[PDB]
Amino acid sequence: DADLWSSHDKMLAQPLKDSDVEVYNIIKKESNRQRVGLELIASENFASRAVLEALGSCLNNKYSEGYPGQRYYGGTEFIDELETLCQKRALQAYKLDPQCWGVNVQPYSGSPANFAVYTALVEPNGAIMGLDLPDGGHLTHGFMTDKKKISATSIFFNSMPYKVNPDTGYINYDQLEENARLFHPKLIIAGTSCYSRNLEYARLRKIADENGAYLMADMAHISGLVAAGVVPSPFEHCHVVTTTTHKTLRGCRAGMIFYRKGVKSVDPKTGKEILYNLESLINSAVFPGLQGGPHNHAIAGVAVALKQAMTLEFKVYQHQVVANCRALSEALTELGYKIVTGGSDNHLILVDLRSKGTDGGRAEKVLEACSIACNKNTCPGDRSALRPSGLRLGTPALTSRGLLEKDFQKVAHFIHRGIELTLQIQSDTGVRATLKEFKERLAGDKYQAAVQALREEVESFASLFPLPGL
Amino acid sequence: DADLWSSHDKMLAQPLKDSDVEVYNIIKKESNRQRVGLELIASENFASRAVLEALGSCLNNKYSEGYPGQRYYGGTEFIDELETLCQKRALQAYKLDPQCWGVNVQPYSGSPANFAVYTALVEPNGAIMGLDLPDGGHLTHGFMTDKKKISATSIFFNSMPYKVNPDTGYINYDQLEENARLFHPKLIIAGTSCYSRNLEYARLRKIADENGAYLMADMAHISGLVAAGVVPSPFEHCHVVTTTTHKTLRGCRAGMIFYRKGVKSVDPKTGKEILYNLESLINSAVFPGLQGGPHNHAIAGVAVALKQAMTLEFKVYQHQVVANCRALSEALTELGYKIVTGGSDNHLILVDLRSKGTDGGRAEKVLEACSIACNKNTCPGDRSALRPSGLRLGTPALTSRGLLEKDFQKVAHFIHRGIELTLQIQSDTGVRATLKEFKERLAGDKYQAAVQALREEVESFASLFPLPGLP
Amino acid sequence: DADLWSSHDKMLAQPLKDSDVEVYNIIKKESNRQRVGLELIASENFASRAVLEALGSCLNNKYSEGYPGQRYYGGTEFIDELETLCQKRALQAYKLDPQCWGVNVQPYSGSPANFAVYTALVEPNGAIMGLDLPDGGHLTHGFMTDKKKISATSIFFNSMPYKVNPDTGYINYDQLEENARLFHPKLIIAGTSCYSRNLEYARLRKIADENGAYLMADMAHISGLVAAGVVPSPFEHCHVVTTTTHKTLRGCRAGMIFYRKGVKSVDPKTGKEILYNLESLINSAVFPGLQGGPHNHAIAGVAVALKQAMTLEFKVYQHQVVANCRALSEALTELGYKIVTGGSDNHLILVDLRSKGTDGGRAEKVLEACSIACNKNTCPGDRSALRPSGLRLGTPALTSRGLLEKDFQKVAHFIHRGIELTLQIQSDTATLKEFKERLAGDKYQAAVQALREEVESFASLFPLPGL
Amino acid sequence: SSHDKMLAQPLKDSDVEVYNIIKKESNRQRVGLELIASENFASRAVLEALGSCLNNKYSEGYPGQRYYGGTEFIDELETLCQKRALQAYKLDPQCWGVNVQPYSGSPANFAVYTALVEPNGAIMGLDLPDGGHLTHGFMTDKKKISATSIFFNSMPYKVNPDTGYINYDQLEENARLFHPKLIIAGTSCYSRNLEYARLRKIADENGAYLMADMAHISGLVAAGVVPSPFEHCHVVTTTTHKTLRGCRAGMIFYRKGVKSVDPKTGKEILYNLESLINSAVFPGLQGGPHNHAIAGVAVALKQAMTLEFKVYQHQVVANCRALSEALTELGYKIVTGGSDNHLILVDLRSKGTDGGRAEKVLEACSIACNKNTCPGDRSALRPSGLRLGTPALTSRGLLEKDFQKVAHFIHRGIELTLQIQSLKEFKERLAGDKYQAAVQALREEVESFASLFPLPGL
Ligand SMILES: *Cc1c(COP(=O)(O)O)cnc(C)c1O
Ligand SMILES: *Cc1c(COP(=O)(O)O)cnc(C)c1O
Ligand SMILES: *Cc1c(COP(=O)(O)O)cnc(C)c1O
Ligand SMILES: *Cc1c(COP(=O)(O)O)cnc(C)c1O
Ligand SMILES: [Cl-]
Ligand SMILES: [Cl-]
Ligand SMILES: [Cl-]
Ligand SMILES: [Cl-]
Repeated sequence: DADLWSSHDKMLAQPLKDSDVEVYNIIKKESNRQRVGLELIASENFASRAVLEALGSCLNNKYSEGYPGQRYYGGTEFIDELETLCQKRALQAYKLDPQCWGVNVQPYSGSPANFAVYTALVEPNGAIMGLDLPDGGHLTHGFMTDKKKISATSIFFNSMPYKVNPDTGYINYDQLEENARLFHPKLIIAGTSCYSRNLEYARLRKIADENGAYLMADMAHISGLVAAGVVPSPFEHCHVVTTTTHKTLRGCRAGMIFYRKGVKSVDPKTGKEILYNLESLINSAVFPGLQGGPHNHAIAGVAVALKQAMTLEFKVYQHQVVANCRALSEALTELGYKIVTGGSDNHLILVDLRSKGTDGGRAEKVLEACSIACNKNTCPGDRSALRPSGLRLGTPALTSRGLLEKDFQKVAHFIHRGIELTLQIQSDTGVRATLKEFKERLAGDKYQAAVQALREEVESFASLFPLPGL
Repeated sequence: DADLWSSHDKMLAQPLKDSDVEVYNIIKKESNRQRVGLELIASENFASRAVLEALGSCLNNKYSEGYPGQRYYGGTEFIDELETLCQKRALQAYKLDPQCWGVNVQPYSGSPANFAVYTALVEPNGAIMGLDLPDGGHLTHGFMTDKKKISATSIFFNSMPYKVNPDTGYINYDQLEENARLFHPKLIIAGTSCYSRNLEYARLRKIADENGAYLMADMAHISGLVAAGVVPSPFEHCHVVTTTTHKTLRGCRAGMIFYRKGVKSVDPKTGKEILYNLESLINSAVFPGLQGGPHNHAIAGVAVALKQAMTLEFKVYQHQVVANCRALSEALTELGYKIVTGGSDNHLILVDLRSKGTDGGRAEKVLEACSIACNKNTCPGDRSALRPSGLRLGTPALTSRGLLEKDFQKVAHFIHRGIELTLQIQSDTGVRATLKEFKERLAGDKYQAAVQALREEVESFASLFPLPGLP
Repeated sequence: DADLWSSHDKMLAQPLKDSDVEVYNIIKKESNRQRVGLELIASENFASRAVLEALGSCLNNKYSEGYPGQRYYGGTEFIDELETLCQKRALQAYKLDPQCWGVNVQPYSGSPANFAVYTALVEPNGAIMGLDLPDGGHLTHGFMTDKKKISATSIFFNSMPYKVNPDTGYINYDQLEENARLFHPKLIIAGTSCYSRNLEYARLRKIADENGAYLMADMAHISGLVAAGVVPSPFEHCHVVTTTTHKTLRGCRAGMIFYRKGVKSVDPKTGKEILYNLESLINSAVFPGLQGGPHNHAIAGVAVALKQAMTLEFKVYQHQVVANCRALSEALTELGYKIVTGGSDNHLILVDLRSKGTDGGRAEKVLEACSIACNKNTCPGDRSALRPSGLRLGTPALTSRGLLEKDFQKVAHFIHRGIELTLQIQSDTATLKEFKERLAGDKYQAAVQALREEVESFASLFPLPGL
Repeated sequence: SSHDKMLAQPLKDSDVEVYNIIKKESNRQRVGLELIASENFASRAVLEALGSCLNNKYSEGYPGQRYYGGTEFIDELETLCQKRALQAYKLDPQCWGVNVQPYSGSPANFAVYTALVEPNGAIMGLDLPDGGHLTHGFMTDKKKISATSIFFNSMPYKVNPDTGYINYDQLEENARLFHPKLIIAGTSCYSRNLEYARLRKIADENGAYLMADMAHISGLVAAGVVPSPFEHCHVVTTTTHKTLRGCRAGMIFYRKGVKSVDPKTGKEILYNLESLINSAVFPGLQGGPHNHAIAGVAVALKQAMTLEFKVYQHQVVANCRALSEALTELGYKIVTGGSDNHLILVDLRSKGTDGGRAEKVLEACSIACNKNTCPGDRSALRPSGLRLGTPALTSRGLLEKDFQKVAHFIHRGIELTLQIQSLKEFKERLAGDKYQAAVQALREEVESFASLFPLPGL
C-alpha cells in the first residue's frame, strides 16, 4: 500500500550511479576515452564544469512557451530573468548595441537555428545560396543531387551552391557574383564547416545588396574566435548571424539567432524611414512556428558560457587556439604536408594527403585506432567525394586541455607517424584494394603491435593533461 | 605568461556556484519557486535525479553525426552502445517487437520529432489532417488563419484540421471521415495537447486506410500512461508514433519516433510482398535532413528515464496519476464545476468555468498569484479564442511529489477558493471590464491581503511534499 | 527558276477543296453527321455563319502581344479598334457599367481563362474551393484523387471541393459554409458543368466575405441565358466572372474574364477608400504571364457573337431554349423518368436512369448508335463514377436549329425508345465490353437501324447553321 | 422567325463594324512591308478550314479514348494530322509520337514542363535578352514573371557577348550545380544553328531531358534547309504558324520505344513520354480540342511536304543572306555577321542609334519589324538591335534583288531616325510637323512597292 510508494519517492531521489549502473558505466568509459585520446576534430570542444551543472538544474521542468513578456503559461518570473539575462550577455559578448541588434536564444541547436531563419525570411520555395558541401559548406546551407534533395534546406527551398576555386583553395567570390544575377537569391549564407580562411563579408554583403538579398552569416565554427576579437567580425556587414553555442564557444548544445534592428533604409525625398522587421519574423518562426517549449536548462548553460566568453582567460584561450593552429600548420608544412591554401587564419586546417600519396578515408581509420581523433574531408579539386583526399584538424579541443605550441608540434609528429602506418598498410594491401579490405588489414594481426605501440604512446601523452568536466 | 593560463584551467574546473553566482541564484530561486507552488499544468513534471545527473555528463562533447555503424566521425564505440541501448529500451518500454517496430531517438524535442516525420513521409505541400488547435490540438499538428499560416507544419504543408463535437466534447470522427474524402490527406495525426479522453485509433486507422494515408500518433501527453499500460496503446493501429520524452514520461527534454518495420502488404496473386520503408525515410529526414549532431547527453537522460519507466514503481505512479485525476475531477464536479465531457480517462481534465460565471483567462492570473500553476484553454463551443472559458488541470506533476486522492481533494478546495477570489474581482471591476483592468485590480491593494492569505496557505501545504533532483 | 515560284503563289491562293481534298472530305462528312444527328449535349451549339466568316479573316496573321496602347509591336491601330470594341460590347451584353466592371477578352478558351484568374489572384499553392467534379463541377474548378492531382488547378493550387446534397440534388451551401471556416479558401468558384438550377450567388458571396475570399463565377454554361436575362445574373454578387464564348453564347472557341473595378471598401477610421486591383493582376496574368500572341481572329468572332447576343432574336432564342427544356423535362417525367432535382431553371437537365433500371454509360452508347448525341454523368448518390446512373441532356443545340416544345416531345419519345433498346440489350446479357459487343450484335442492329433512320429523317427536317 | 436568318446571315451584313476592321487590316498588311521574323501569311486552304463546322464538336480526350461519343470523323482528322506531322519531319512512328491539341506554342511548352519537370522542378533555357523566349523562363530580383519561372525553378544560360554565339561551355558548368531536369534548345531571336549534339551531351551528363523549341525554324527544319533537332532531343515542341505557315496552334513531339538497356540483365527500359505528355495536355491543362485548328494544321502539314514549300524555305534562307550582306556592305553590323536561318539581328550601335527609336520610325513608314537587345547591352530598356526576318515577305514572292531594295528602304529609315535623333520626346518629334512630309514621302514609296505583290488569303 505505502511500502511501494516510498520506494517510488526513493527512485526519483536515487543517484544515477545506483539507479542506472549500465548507463553510468557507459559515461565513465566515455569520460576515460576522452581523457586518453587526442581530440583534433574542429567541431569538438570541452564544456566547463559550471555550464554542465546548469544543464542538470530544475530548469528542465518549466514549460515557458513564448518569449519574455509574451508567455503562454504563467509563473515564469524567474525563467524571464534567465532568458532576458542570456540574450543581454549574448549582445555584450559580441559588442552589439541593443538598439542595432537583437538575439533569439531558444533554438535547440545550430541546425534548427539556420532553418528557422530561412522559414522566416526566405519562405517556402525561396532562393538560397551557400558554400557547396564538398567545398567546406554545411548541410544546413543546402545540399542536393541530380536525383534528390537531401538537406531539409534543399527540400522545401531552392538552393544552388557557390564554389571554392580548386587551384587557390579560396572561395570564388567572382563566380558567386555572376551566378547570383541569374538565380536571384533571397538569402546568401556566409559560413563554413571546413574552411580555413576568413570570409570577405564586405564583399558578400555587396553581392547580396546588388540582388536585394539578405546576408546570413553562420559563424558556428568561429563563434569563439569572433567573440574574443581574434578574427574579423561578420556582424559589421551581415543582416542575420546564426551560431551554435558549443564548438569554439564551449557552451552546451544549443543555438542562437542574431538579427538587425532599427532603421533599414530611408527615402531621400520623403525622409520616411523603413525599419527592420527581422525581430518579429525570426521570433515568430522559432515560436510558434517551429519549436515548442524552450530548453531553459540549456539556455542557462549558454548564459553561463557567454559570461566565461567575455573573460580575459577566454580571450587568451582563443588566441592560443589560433597560435597553436599555425604551429601545427607549419610543423606539418615543414614535414612536407600540403596544407590547403597554405595555412589558416582560424582554428582549423585542411591537410591534403595526396602530398604523401594517400587519402583521408584511410588515414582517418588508422589515426582513430591510435586514439587520434579527426575526420576526413574532400579537398578542392577532388573528383570523388567517396575517396576524400584530406583531413580536417582543429585545435580548440586540445587547446582547452592546456596544449601549447611545443605540444602541438609533438602532436604533429604523432599524426605523421599515423600517416606513415597508413602508407604501410596501403602499400601492403595493394593499390587496387578497397576501403573494405584496408580496414581488415588494419585490424589484422600483422600491424596489431604497431598500432598498439603508437596508441599507447599517444594515450600516455594525452593523459598528462586535465579533462574539463567532472 | 603562465599565471593566467593556470587561471584558465581553474575556470573550466570551477563550480557554477562560484563561476556564475548570478545564474546560480536564479536556479535556486526557481528551485524554491517550484517547491512552494502547486503544479497543475498537464505538460509539466519533475525529472528524476538519476536523469538530471546524465545531462551534466561529458557526453555533451562528442559529435556523433549519423547512426550506429553509419557514423560520419570516428571514436563513437561508447556513443553507439548508448544510442543502441536507448532505442532498445524504447522498444521494450512499449513491448514492441524489434522485427515489427523501429525507433529514432535523436529528435531534439517533440516538435522537431513531428516535423521530421512530415518531411519524410508527407513531403512538401502534402496534405495533413490534425485536431484543431482550439479543440485540443497542438501547433505541430498544423495551424493557420484566413491571413497566414502560423505553424511550420501549415507553412510548408497543406493542412486542414478536424474538430471536436461542441455538444458532447468528443472528437467528431464522422465529420473527419467525410472531409478526408474531399481533402485526401497523405497523413493523419492521432494526438492531442488538451484532450481528456482516449482516441479511437482503430477508427482513425480505418479512415486513414480508406484514403491511403499514414496514421501518425502523437502520444506526447499520454506517453507515460501508455508505457505503464494504464491507457490503450496506439501502437496497435498506427504506422508511426512520435512522442516527447518528458511530460508524463518524466525524462529530459527530447523526442522519439517509432515506425513500423517488416511487411506492409502482399499481392494475393503474385505473392510478392511489399515491405515498409519508414525506417530509411524517417532516419534520413532526421539526419542528414533536418538535425545535425545528436545531443548524446540527452539521449542518456532518455535512456535512464526509459529504464525507470519499465519499473513497477513507475507503473504504480501512472495508475495513481489517473486515480488522482478522477478524484480531482469528481471533487470539482461535486462542487458544481462543469468538466468538459464529464470526466477523463487520462491525467488531465478541462474545467469549463462558464459554469461559475467567468473565464479561464482571468482565473489563470488569480490562481498564479496564489502559486496555483495552471493554464487557460478554449472549450468546445467557445466563440472567441481571446476569451477562453476553460482551465487545463493535470495531475502528473503533483502526483510525482507524492500527492494522493485525499490531497488532490484538498487541492480541489484551494482551486475553488481561487475561482471565488476571481469572481469577487470580476464583479468588483464591473462586467464590461477588460482583462487589462482585471490584472490591475488583482495586483491592487484591495485584494492584496486576500491573495496573500490564500497563497501562504497553498505554499505551506505545498512545502509538505518533496521535490525531485536537488543539491 | 520561276516556274515553281508561280506554283508557290498558286498554292497559297488555292482553295481547300483542291489543296487538301482529304481534309475537305472529313469536314463535309462531319457537316453531314451534324445535320442528320440530334444534338443534345448541353455544351454543344452551332455558331452563326457571320462568326465563322470572321475566323477565316486575315486577322490570323497580326501579332498583337499586350493590350490596346500597351502593345509590344506596332501597327495595331485596327486590332486596337477590334479588341476595344469587343470588350465594349462584352460589357454591354451583360449591362455592366465600365466604371464598375472591366473585361479581358484574350483567353484562348474557357479553361485558360479560369487558370489565368487563379494564377493572378490565388497564387501558387493557395486554397481554392469549387463544386466537386462528380457533383456537376468542372475540371478547372479542381480535381484530384488519392493517387494523384489530376487537374492543373489541383496540381499547383490547394483544392477542396464542396458537394451537392445527394437526397435533394441541390448544392449543400450549409456544409460549404462549415468547411470554408476550416480550409480558409482564397477563392470560391460559383459555376457548374452539369447543374440544372440557379446558384445562390448572394449566399455564396456572404460565405466568401466571411472568410475574406474572392467569389469567382464560372458562367460557361449559362453565359447566353444570363445575357438574355433568362436567368439571374452572377455579376451582382461576384468579384470576378469567367466565361467561355461558345456553348450557350453561340460564339467561336474562346474565353473572357470580367472583373470588378472602382471602390472595394472604405476603411472606417482612416476613411481612405481602397480600390480594386483586379484589372492589373488579371491582365498581367493573361499576359505576359500565361498566354502569348492573342488570336485576333477569334476575338473578332467573339465580338460578332456578342452583337448577336444583344439582339431580340437572341433573347427569344434563349427563352425558347428554356421553354424546350421544361417541355423535354416534363415529357420524360410523365414517362416515368426521374429528373434530378425534379426540373430545371436553365437549359439542361440530369436524367437519373436508375428509375428505368439501367445506367448512363450503357444508354450513351446505344443512343449514339441512333444519332442521338448526349453524355453520361454521375447522379447525386452514385457510389461509383465508373458506372454513372444519369444522362445530361441540353436544348441549346437543337433549339438553334428551330426545334420547339412539340418537337422536343417527339425527341423525348425517340430518347425513351433508345432506353428501351438499352434495357432489352441489358436483359439478355456483364461488363461494358460485353455490352458494346452485344450492341454491335446481329439481332439488335435492325432495331437500332429502325430507330437511327427514323431519328436522322427527323433531324434532316431542320436547317444547319454554318456553311 | 428572323432568328433563323441571323445565324445564316453573312458577316458583312451581321457585323459591318467588325467587317470593316478586317478589311482595313487586310489592306494594311497588303501595303506594308512585313519583316517581323515571327510573322507569316497562312494559305487560303488553311484559312477555309478554320471556318468549318469543326468548331462545334467537343472531342475531349484522344482518338479511341474520347469522353463524348460520335467522334468517328474527328478521330480520322486528329489521327491524320499527327500522321502527317510525323511524315513532315521523317519520323519513324515507332520511335516518335506527337500530340496536336495544344492551343498554341506557349501552352505546348508548359504542358511539357507540367508533364516532365513537375511543380518546382528545375529547368534551363536561353536568357530572354539573349534571344530566348518567355516560356523558357524569365524572372528578376523582385519577381518571377513567366509562368515557367513561377511554378518551376529556372536558371537561364547566356550568349557570349563577344562572339554572339551561345556559350555552351558556361552552361555545361552551371548545369552541374543547378541540376536541371529539363534543358531547352530553342530561340526566339537567335541567328545561328543550335549545337543539339552538344546540348544532348550536357543533358545526359546531368540526367536531364533535352526539349527543343523549334517554333521559329519549324518550317526550315521540315524542308531540310536546317539541321534537324529530332536526332538528339527527347521532346520537340513547336508552333504551327510562323515559318510553318499554319494557323495559330502547337504540337508536341516525343520519343517512343526503348530508352535504355541493362548490359547484364538485358532488361530494356521503355520511354514513357507519350503517356505523361498526353495526360498533361488532357485532362491536365486543356479542355476541348479546337478541331477547326487541328484541321488547318493538318492542311499546312500537307503543304509543308510539297516541293513548292521546300523551294519557298530555301528562298527564305537565300533572301536572308541577300538582306544580311546588303546591310553588311552598307556598314551595318550583324551580330554573328551571317545567319544560318531566316532571321538576322542588326546592331544599330554601328550607325549610332538604338532599335527602340528605329522601330517607331520604320513603323511610321509601313516597315514592320521589332527591337531586340544585342549581346553586350547593359540595359534592356534601350535595346541596340533590330530583328529582321524574311519568311513573311518571301511568301508574297520577294526575291534577292527585291530584299536588296528592301535593304535600301530600311537604311533610309535609319537615316530619318538619325536626323530626328540629332524616347517620349523622340516619338513626339517623329509625329511632329517638321518630319511629316519626309515620313510620308518614304511611306508612300514603300507602300507603292509592296502593293506590287500578292497577299495570300482572301
Ligand atoms: C508538448 C507536445 C509536443 C512537443 O513539444 P516540445 O515543447 O517541442 O517538446 C508535441 N506534441 C504534442 C501533442 C504535445 O503536447
Ligand atoms: C556544426 C555546425 C552547425 C550546427 O550543428 P548542430 O550539430 O546542429 O549544432 C551549423 N552550421 C555550421 C556551419 C556548422 O559547422
Ligand atoms: C466548358 C467549360 C469550360 C471551358 O472548356 P474549354 O473546352 O476549355 O473551352 C470552363 N468551365 C466550365 C464550367 C465549362 O463547362
Ligand atoms: C512564338 C513562339 C512560341 C509560341 O508563341 P504563341 O504566341 O504562344 O503562339 C513558342 N516558342 C517560341 C520559341 C516562340 O518564338
Ligand atoms: Cl561539423
Ligand atoms: Cl503543451
Ligand atoms: Cl462540358
Ligand atoms: Cl515572337
